[PDB]
Amino acid sequence: ARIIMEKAVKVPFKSVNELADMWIEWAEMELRNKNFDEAVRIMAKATQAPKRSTVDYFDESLSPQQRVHKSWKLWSFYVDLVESTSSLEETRKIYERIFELRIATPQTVVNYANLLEEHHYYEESFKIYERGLDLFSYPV
Amino acid sequence: PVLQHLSLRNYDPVTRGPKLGFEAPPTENLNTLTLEEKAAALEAEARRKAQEEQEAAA
Amino acid sequence: SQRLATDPSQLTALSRKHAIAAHKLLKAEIEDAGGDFERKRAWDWTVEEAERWD
Repeated sequence: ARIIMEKAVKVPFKSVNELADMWIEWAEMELRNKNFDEAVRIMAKATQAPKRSTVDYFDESLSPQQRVHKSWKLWSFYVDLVESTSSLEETRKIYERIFELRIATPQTVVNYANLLEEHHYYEESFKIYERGLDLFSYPV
Repeated sequence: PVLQHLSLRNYDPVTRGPKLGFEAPPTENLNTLTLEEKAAALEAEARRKAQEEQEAAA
Repeated sequence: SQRLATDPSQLTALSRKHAIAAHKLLKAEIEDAGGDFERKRAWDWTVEEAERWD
């Protein structure tokens, strides 16, 4: 099953959402196999790119594996997996990595503020609110 | 087991996708009055006070 | 016989027209309910779309 999942991940499908769903299914199978750390490692390896990756996911010129770091569904699944498995430091690192790709919506900023407030942090919630205000000024 | 280690704050467990604020805004989850909730009862209270003052003057 | 008489381009055009009609119906339902549809879209945009629209 792992070999088939790796072969499907190495298959350049047309839709990047299909590859994200395959990675999420592999992570769910690993989590059901008591390998949540391995699932988080596989999710991090799927969403692996440089520090300044700017490839557009909507551009139909690159492969779906290359245009997979800007997947909001895979990033949300990785954040949900790491929220109940790791501490607040890894959650902050995942939030910083999501903000580096500029794929975080206002709902993502609200979730980051709620996660900061749940960890007895009010200045960090104000910082996340300032980040949400600065990233999108007028309407959003 | 899959739906046991997730925060369920931004990912929909039924639709298997990201949550959207068009149908489930986060402002309904607040325990206090937001800015949309505020500045509406104060105007109603001011209007009621003005109506009471007008009735007392009449 | 029904599938061979319907080209994939025609199916894609019909799907796009249905999506446009569904978006128009959702906008009409949001406007008839007294809510602002632009804010409902504005809840969940990404950053890059926000600089693009600005």
